[PDB]
Amino acid sequence: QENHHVDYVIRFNYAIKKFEVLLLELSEVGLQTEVRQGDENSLFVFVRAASKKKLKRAVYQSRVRDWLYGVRSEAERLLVIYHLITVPKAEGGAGITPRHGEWKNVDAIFPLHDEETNRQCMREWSKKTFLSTEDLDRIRNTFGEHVGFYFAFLQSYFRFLMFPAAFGFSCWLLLGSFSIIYTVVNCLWCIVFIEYWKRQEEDLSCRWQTKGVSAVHEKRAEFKPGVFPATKRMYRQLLQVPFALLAAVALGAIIATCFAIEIFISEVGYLVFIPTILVSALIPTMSAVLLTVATKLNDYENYETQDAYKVALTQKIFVVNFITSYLPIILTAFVYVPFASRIVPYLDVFHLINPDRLRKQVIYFTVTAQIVGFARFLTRVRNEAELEDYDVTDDLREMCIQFGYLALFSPVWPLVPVSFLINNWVELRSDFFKICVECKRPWPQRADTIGPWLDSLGFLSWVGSITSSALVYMFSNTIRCWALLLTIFFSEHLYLIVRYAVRSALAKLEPPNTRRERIERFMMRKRYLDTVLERFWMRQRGWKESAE
Amino acid sequence: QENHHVDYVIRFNYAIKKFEVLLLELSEVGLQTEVRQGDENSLFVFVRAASKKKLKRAVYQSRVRDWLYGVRSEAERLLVIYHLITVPKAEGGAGITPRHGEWKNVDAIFPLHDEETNRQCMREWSKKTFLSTEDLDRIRNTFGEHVGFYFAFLQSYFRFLMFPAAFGFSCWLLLGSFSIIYTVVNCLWCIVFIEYWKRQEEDLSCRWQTKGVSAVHEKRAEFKPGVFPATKRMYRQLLQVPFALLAAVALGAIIATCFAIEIFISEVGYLVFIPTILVSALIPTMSAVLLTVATKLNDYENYETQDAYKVALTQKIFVVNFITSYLPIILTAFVYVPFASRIVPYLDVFHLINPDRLRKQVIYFTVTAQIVGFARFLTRVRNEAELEDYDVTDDLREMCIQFGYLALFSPVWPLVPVSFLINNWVELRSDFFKICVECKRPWPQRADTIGPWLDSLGFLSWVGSITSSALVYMFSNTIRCWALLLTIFFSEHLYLIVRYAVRSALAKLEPPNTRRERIERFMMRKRYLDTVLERFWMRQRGWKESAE
Repeated sequence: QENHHVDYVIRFNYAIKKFEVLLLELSEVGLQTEVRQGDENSLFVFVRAASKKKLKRAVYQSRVRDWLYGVRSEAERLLVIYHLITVPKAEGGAGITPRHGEWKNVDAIFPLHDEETNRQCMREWSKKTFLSTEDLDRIRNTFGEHVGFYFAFLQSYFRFLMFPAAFGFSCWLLLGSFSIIYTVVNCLWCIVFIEYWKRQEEDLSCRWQTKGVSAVHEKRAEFKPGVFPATKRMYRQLLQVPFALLAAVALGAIIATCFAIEIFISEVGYLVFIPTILVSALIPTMSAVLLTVATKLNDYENYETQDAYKVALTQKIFVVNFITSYLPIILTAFVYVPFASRIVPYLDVFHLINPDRLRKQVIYFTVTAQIVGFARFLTRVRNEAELEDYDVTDDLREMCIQFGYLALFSPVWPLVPVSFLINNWVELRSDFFKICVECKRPWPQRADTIGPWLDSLGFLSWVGSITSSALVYMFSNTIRCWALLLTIFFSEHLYLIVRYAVRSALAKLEPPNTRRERIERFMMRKRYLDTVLERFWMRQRGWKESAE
Repeated sequence: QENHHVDYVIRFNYAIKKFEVLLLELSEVGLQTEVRQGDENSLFVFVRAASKKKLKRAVYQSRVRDWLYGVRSEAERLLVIYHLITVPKAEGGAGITPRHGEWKNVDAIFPLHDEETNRQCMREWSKKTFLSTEDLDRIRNTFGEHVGFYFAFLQSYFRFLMFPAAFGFSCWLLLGSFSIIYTVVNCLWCIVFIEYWKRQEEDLSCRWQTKGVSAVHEKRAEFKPGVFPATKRMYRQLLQVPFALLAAVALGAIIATCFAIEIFISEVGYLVFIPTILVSALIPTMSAVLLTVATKLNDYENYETQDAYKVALTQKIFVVNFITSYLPIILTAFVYVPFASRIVPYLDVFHLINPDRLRKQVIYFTVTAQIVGFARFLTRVRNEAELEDYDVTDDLREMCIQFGYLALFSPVWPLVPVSFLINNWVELRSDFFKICVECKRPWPQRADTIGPWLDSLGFLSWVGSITSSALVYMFSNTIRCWALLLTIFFSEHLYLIVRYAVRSALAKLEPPNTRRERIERFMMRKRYLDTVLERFWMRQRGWKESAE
């Protein structure tokens, strides 16, 4: 092979006492090592399995640890070799955390790329537009299941987006804006997509046998106690509400400043809405500053398990997304357009608004940022050791933003899904090229779900049936506030019924890899079972005596 | 023993050909039989285990069938003997359905009472007022777990009812009717009781090892195909909406007739509201006629499994309970009192209403029906074979009615919980005396939950936060309809948040029999695990060569 059978490579930063304990702990478990020179201040330890008699023991111990928790190619061997380095010494072997405690001089451990499979996949998918189900299994036998779930989800979202893009173009030549047919169909689409993906997840976790790995909770190495009381965390978790209430006011001031400068320009053609465009093209910069504060606040709260840090980070990213993406449109649909006679004499300092202003705001906030934003072995190992590290959490955030724009403010302008579909099609195979050229290879982490991002998509539908049903009343064709509060009531309690009726009609249809596992488990059980198989009573002793 | 080691007794109604196949199928599996004369047209077949070598085989086969589905005293032996008679011939033995197909001449099979334990329990509990946790385990080692769950639930409900009874008496000497403090506290009590019982169920199913028996689905013998298409059932399931819409109109006509006769009596002291009292004391009679129609409609829909017939019957009983119990008070709180100037000149035929009429309606509907409604072996076997059969589904229906009155209409009159607590205390040990004197003994059926009745109690809280927050606005101190529809919105969406905050604070507190099973499973796993445990690479062959 082009790699020299190297399973992993460990980078050790620099004295010669922390190196011998590393080599001893790697040689205690069965691993063969080889030491070479790093870049300029480090050493490289290449690690593979020592013999064929120890790889079988490692595979058997990992299967025992899987079977004891209810869970029971290249990406299986790399997984059972990675569990021989980092799993603690009582359970598995050598317990090497990367750099937190007693291992501060280890920088990172990482596997090596295989350029032949990456070249023979990026060529055969350069013009295909839709990956087959035998193509998703090659983004699983390399990179594991945590990457395959993400790629399958993005392809299913692109396949479902073609219906609002083709229905909102026909609801723009024939019906216009603020329609009831488009609002009802768009609200049903958001229910059907989520309830369809929730069973595609069970299908895909029955196909790739990772059915119950969500309950095996890992433990963070950056936890600092060991026990930490659950009330000292519930007081550090209250620094989120002044952060949210301060960010909301700091954005409302900027949006009111744009509303004042547009009035001052309009008093003294298309250059009137320049202070809105220059704010709408600058939100991905001012939303990447609040995420660093959210990350510092999430690291301050001192979580113990790894599957709680991710839920806290997702919940903190959702609030920043809401504040910086949907508050500039909520503040001009419910506060500024229906109250434009008690606000405009206040915002017109140095004294000198139809519902089309809302349509122009939706156009400028879902288009502008997209238009603006468009020997030989030891050398390549040193090149691969200097690349960045990949994550899927920066590409599902943009998907959640797009889904919120579809669920909330789509009746205002029905060419929002066409504008999202064109942008999704231009950069289709761009995150694959990112993951096998300009990043380093991730260890084959297993997964069961795309994560807690599926719980933020169900919130944004419930809000949408309120918001998109208070616009169709307010701006189609005197507001008459009781009819608005009756429309909101009946729309929300009809959403809650249609979601129940859709959720229980998709539970009867079984996908083809759940039926195969059900038949196999039934056959195993019914094959195991058939291999297994005082003077009152002395009156009728025998069978034929009782019948006589 | 006083019983002659009789495990079961089978009643066979009458020619002599259907008897020999019964005795042969009972003797194929290992069971000793003895035949005696029945009452006047039947025979009695007494059945016990044949030897000590076959009871062990039956216990082992029942444990194998439990372990293959994830589940793994007197009430264990009776359970494994009952599974040797009715379980189909491919899995267990002899497949005797009581009377549906090929066994039409078998009337019933039933075990015998033990009068010594029933006498020594009904005496030691005749003055105790609260059963200990070593007393619920004697209503489990006899009668099984399906009866013990019911008795534990009723005792927990009686223990929680003492707080609204003591708080609504203090909100009647000091604050009166239609209060905000009483409405908020009463709405929080209904959340805390349900979320507390939902973890007491997990505690009790970890104590009595029946943790996962809800997934083992049984099969109805009255199913008539074998397959039945799932769309011929979904058209028979649409005969429920004309039944409901006809029962509602047939009750609204009667309530309007009472409203007319009260006006006609009042025109021409306490005898004015006689046509309401005589309707409020007659609802348990006219609600036992609609349940027979609901039972016929539920048997017409042809369900296959036993755990779907029960959910359909509970859902059909809930609608009849709603229509006949809360519609006479909804029709006089939202239709008749605020519109008493456009209705009273219509209901006053032969021409000749404060908010205290609503208080009198709640008084007459939660009090009146309660005040108005207050040798030697072969002889006792023939006496026990003529008693009725017991069920727990006629005593949880009255509990669900009482909980709906507490959740919905309690701010109108705060002596509703005192009136329920007095009635619950007068007849405390009355369903135990019913189950061991005037019924026959049930076979020890296992259980995991009280059933789908816990899903009707969560609906009645969600409705209550609407209803009990539209009365406090409407009748305390011009209705001003936008303020009513704003009160309903904020009350419902505050209920949905407080229920989430209570549900996730009770998940951290673990009851003492869940921790013991967690520690035991952890110790078993950590006891099983510790018993288990090319010129590039030939440069540094060995451990100490790499460190040098």
